[PDB]
Amino acid sequence: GRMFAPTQTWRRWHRKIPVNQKRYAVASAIAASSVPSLVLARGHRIESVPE
Amino acid sequence: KQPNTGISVGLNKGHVVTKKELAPRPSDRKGKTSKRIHFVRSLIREVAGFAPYEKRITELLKVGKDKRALKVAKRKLGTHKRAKKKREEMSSVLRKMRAT
Amino acid sequence: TTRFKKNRKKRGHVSAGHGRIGKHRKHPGGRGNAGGMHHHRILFDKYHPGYFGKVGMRYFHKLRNKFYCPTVNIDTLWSLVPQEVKDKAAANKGTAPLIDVTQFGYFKVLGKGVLPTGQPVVVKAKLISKNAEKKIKENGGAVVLTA
Amino acid sequence: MKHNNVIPNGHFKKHWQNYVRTWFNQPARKTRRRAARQKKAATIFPRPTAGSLRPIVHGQTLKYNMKVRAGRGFSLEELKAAGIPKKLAPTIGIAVDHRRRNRSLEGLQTNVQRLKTYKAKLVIFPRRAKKVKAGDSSAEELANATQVQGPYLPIVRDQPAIELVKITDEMKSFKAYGKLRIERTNARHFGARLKRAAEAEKEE
RNA sequence: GUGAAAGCGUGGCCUAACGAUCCUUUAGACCUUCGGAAUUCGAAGCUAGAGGUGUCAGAAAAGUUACCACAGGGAUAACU
RNA sequence: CCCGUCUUGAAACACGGACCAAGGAGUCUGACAUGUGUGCGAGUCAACGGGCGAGUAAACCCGUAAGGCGUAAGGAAGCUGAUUGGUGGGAUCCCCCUGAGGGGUGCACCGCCGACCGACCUUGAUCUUCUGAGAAGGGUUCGAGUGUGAGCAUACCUGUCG
RNA sequence: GCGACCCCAGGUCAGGCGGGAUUACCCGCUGAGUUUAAGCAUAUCAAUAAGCGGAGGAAAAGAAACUUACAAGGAUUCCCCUAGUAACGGCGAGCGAACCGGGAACAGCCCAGCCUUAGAAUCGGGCGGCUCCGUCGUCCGAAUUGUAGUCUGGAGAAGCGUCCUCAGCGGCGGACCGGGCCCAAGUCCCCUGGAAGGGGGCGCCGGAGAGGGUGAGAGCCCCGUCGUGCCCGGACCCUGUCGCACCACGAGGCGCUGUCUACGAGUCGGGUUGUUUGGGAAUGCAGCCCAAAUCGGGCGGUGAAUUCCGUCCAAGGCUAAAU
Ligand SMILES: [K+]
Ligand SMILES: [K+]
Ligand SMILES: [K+]
Ligand SMILES: [K+]
Ligand SMILES: [K+]
Ligand SMILES: [K+]
Ligand SMILES: [K+]
Ligand SMILES: [K+]
Ligand SMILES: [K+]
Ligand SMILES: [K+]
Ligand SMILES: [K+]
Ligand SMILES: [K+]
Ligand SMILES: [K+]
Ligand SMILES: [K+]
Ligand SMILES: [K+]
Ligand SMILES: [Mg+2]
Ligand SMILES: [Mg+2]
Ligand SMILES: [Mg+2]
Ligand SMILES: [Mg+2]
Ligand SMILES: [Mg+2]
Ligand SMILES: [Mg+2]
Ligand SMILES: [Mg+2]
Ligand SMILES: [Mg+2]
Ligand SMILES: [Mg+2]
Ligand SMILES: [Mg+2]
Ligand SMILES: [Mg+2]
Ligand SMILES: [Mg+2]
Ligand SMILES: [Mg+2]
Ligand SMILES: [Mg+2]
Ligand SMILES: [Mg+2]
Ligand SMILES: [Mg+2]
Ligand SMILES: [Mg+2]
Ligand SMILES: [Mg+2]
Ligand SMILES: [Mg+2]
Ligand SMILES: [Mg+2]
Ligand SMILES: [Mg+2]
Ligand SMILES: [Mg+2]
Ligand SMILES: [Mg+2]
Ligand SMILES: [Mg+2]
Ligand SMILES: [Mg+2]
Ligand SMILES: [Mg+2]
Ligand SMILES: [Mg+2]
Ligand SMILES: [Mg+2]
Ligand SMILES: [Mg+2]
Ligand SMILES: [Mg+2]
Ligand SMILES: [Mg+2]
Ligand SMILES: [Mg+2]
Ligand SMILES: [Mg+2]
Ligand SMILES: [Mg+2]
Ligand SMILES: [Mg+2]
Ligand SMILES: [Mg+2]
Ligand SMILES: [Mg+2]
Ligand SMILES: [Mg+2]
Ligand SMILES: [Mg+2]
Ligand SMILES: [Mg+2]
Ligand SMILES: [Mg+2]
Ligand SMILES: [Mg+2]
Ligand SMILES: [Mg+2]
Ligand SMILES: [Mg+2]
Ligand SMILES: [Mg+2]
Ligand SMILES: [Mg+2]
Ligand SMILES: [Mg+2]
Ligand SMILES: [Mg+2]
Ligand SMILES: [Mg+2]
Repeated sequence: GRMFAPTQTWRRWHRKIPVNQKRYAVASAIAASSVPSLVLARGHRIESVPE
Repeated sequence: KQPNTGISVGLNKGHVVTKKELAPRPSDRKGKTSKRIHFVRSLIREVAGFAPYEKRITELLKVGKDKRALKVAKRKLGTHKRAKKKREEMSSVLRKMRAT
Repeated sequence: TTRFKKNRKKRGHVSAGHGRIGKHRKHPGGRGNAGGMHHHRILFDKYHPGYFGKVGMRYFHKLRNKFYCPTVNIDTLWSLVPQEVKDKAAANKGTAPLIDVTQFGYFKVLGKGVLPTGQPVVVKAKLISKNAEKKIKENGGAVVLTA
Repeated sequence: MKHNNVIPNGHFKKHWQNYVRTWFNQPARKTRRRAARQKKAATIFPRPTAGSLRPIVHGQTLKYNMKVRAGRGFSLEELKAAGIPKKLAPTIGIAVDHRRRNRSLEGLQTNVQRLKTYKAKLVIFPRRAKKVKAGDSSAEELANATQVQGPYLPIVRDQPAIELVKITDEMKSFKAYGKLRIERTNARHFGARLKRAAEAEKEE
């Protein structure tokens, strides 16, 4: 038979987050990369990194 | 059609600008034909004559029923503008016919 | 987000939150705006007064550009001047800045609020209210008309 | 229908699902149009990629008459004033619009200067290699004969700076609101006043 | 209006005797609009009434089926 | 006493159900609304498109008088368009005093009453191009108004509607 | 009776054209009801499904009888916006465009009519030759009830002089599209196992750690993958360069000139009927009736007369791109 509520291509796939929020997210990520505790917490092996 | 006063309201309103006459165009003489075309149409009128309703209009103009002649013209042609132009044409034909 | 939809919390509860007695039938009150005068009369009168009927004159082929008339108030006029020009205004009291509101996308000047104290301004606009002109004049300014 | 809500007016009673236009090809359309422009630029090299020169025209209606934009093509009157025959203009990157009228001197003069500026920085290669004819350049075909990308005579706004004037007693006494009310009144009574004046002539 | 006057009178001594939208029609305002600009007709608006919905919060509406059909109802007849 | 179900009432002499496996029902989308999270804020939004770019359907950049919503309302319309708060309670803080105390401070919110803009009505010194201007002075009228903005984008639940 | 022309007939006459198929998109016609309105008839579903036709890689549309009322825009198409707006609607349910503005693309043109009359200057067919998508010669036809040139309103004809512009093919290369071929590094040692492609050890390639195959998780066993190099072909378009040729008689451009200055009819328009549209004293379309004009005609979203103003030039035709 026919499935319930058949999936349609015009589902709203995409999202447009405001540009200023996207820039906010990038800046936070860049700042987090300079914190060794956060970099280690994400699973990176930076035990021999000079700085 | 005076130059604009420079105010946004009132008569002759609008932004101040130096107006100039539009350059002449060939289409300005639309509705005018050559002398030959007038000659051809005049000759064909003699050969063809007048239509039955045109004969009715001129008969009314002979008895002086100008108002009724115009109403017949409007019923036939359709518009008042064309009806009164047609009546004047019939009057011109009759005017120079009684003088001959 | 399907996992937050409350129907998921209602799995295993038979009626899916729509009751055993009343049930969830197709259109038990008609579709859309049906019965606006008959069985939804109270709803329309209580929440939508004026809904039914006709008022005013028709306007065939009404173009909105003819009616374009953005307005700016007196209190907002000073904010249009650039900051560097504001300093010049306070540096020489003999002259006054010329604020052409049309250059900032405004046609008419309304008269809400007050102008900066001790600062004459020459306002250039298509239209102006009488209160706006009075406030400009009493501050030492003047009004010029344009189009 | 229930509660206090805006009256719904969804236009979804036809077979709308058969007329849905998706935009999943939007990135592909951008790619295809960019490729077409890139291909066109090489075809017309060294002619500018911006295309033909367009005139400056005013926006239409009261809402947009304060701005200027690119029009279709230069009017015949503008071309004649600039001394460029209309049949030659399209062959040297000048758009021609035989329909546009010129109601004012300012509009005519603005585009005439635009044409002269364009001709100042226009390099025309000869039709045949060696022999050089009128209108062609000489020694400039190699110096600065490059394909210009983007606009070369942009149509932009030049907002005037705030000017500080001296307030004269004449301007202080001017009654702007009174002027507007008087002008409005004279406009809507123009017909009635002209009527009685004509009727007075009949009596007199 | 009435009474000398206080005062009384916004229908009937009090408790019933009546009617939306749209449309039509009338009254009123040296009123507004017909959007290229005018004049006069015509039309369209604004305010207050009238023409009615008695199933009276107001669809425009005759039967028959023993040839019958469907969704239901023990919310409801024909047994115990 | 047999579960499920409609029901005032089911173990019912009310209906479904012999048994097992697997499949099997509030979803997607448009509009709007309240609430909450986030960004910015009298602004906000990269949305058509362009410039590009992980050799790339992503990400990144672009709003020059673009546009949407907001920033001003009232009126059928012609049109006109906010003179910029008083008071009773009240959070917090400050001082005195150590009382269910007395002063200063008075945000948010609520009650009460003015003023301002507009429809309608009313009013008119003094002027004017005769129909407009407006010194003063208004109203048991009316408004989804003003009296130092709060919006815009976005995410999701719930609700109405197609 | 013999001839010319006209109309028609026959032909297995010589040489051509047409039918049918396909459905995603496209063009024309025809055309419902379920449904919604909590009933129902206008309405809505829908100018949709079904039905009947016709095309192409796109189709259709297209160079204003336009928008607008502004300081004006300027063929068509398409996107955003306009806007769920003006409007329409048992003004109920519902329905609903357009202009401006911002963008994608961009391209303009051809006829009919007065104008060879010292020459039908035009075209087809048969036959023949050549450098063969054509061209030349010759013959027979078409055509004066008009072929070719000139002209298309933006103009133009004619006259005058400024003395500006205009005449081909070929060789090579690039660009473009398609294909073919070669080309990196372990299968080293131990253990488990039917099998190592697994674990441990020791190495290597990497502009190639996409993917697949091979007896289990394989960059290095195999095909490929990355990046060059080499080779072959198709389009004849665009473009660079070289060689040869290069007659301005004529035509065009520019300037001036008294004069001339031809533009689509049972069509426009009007009445009426039906249908359709947001189009409302009537948006388009169609039937029937009436039936134009040439200093004129159409439009300017309320019917009508009068005075102006703005605007365009229908009743013939072609046309790439954005979709
Ligand atoms: K519920
Ligand atoms: K698509
Ligand atoms: K009833
Ligand atoms: K049950
Ligand atoms: K039962
Ligand atoms: K049972
Ligand atoms: K609600
Ligand atoms: K904005
Ligand atoms: K931009
Ligand atoms: K009113
Ligand atoms: K031949
Ligand atoms: K493998
Ligand atoms: K002609
Ligand atoms: K019609
Ligand atoms: K005209
Ligand atoms: Mg429960
Ligand atoms: Mg249930
Ligand atoms: Mg219910
Ligand atoms: Mg529902
Ligand atoms: Mg349906
Ligand atoms: Mg444009
Ligand atoms: Mg008395
Ligand atoms: Mg009574
Ligand atoms: Mg009544
Ligand atoms: Mg009425
Ligand atoms: Mg009009
Ligand atoms: Mg009742
Ligand atoms: Mg029956
Ligand atoms: Mg019972
Ligand atoms: Mg029971
Ligand atoms: Mg039970
Ligand atoms: Mg029992
Ligand atoms: Mg049952
Ligand atoms: Mg059973
Ligand atoms: Mg299962
Ligand atoms: Mg929110
Ligand atoms: Mg804007
Ligand atoms: Mg008023
Ligand atoms: Mg007031
Ligand atoms: Mg044969
Ligand atoms: Mg129904
Ligand atoms: Mg029903
Ligand atoms: Mg029914
Ligand atoms: Mg079909
Ligand atoms: Mg076919
Ligand atoms: Mg084909
Ligand atoms: Mg294409
Ligand atoms: Mg075509
Ligand atoms: Mg034309
Ligand atoms: Mg156009
Ligand atoms: Mg809106
Ligand atoms: Mg429809
Ligand atoms: Mg546009
Ligand atoms: Mg000829
Ligand atoms: Mg010539
Ligand atoms: Mg000539
Ligand atoms: Mg290999
Ligand atoms: Mg190893
Ligand atoms: Mg195995
Ligand atoms: Mg390669
Ligand atoms: Mg024509
Ligand atoms: Mg007709
Ligand atoms: Mg039909
Ligand atoms: Mg065509």
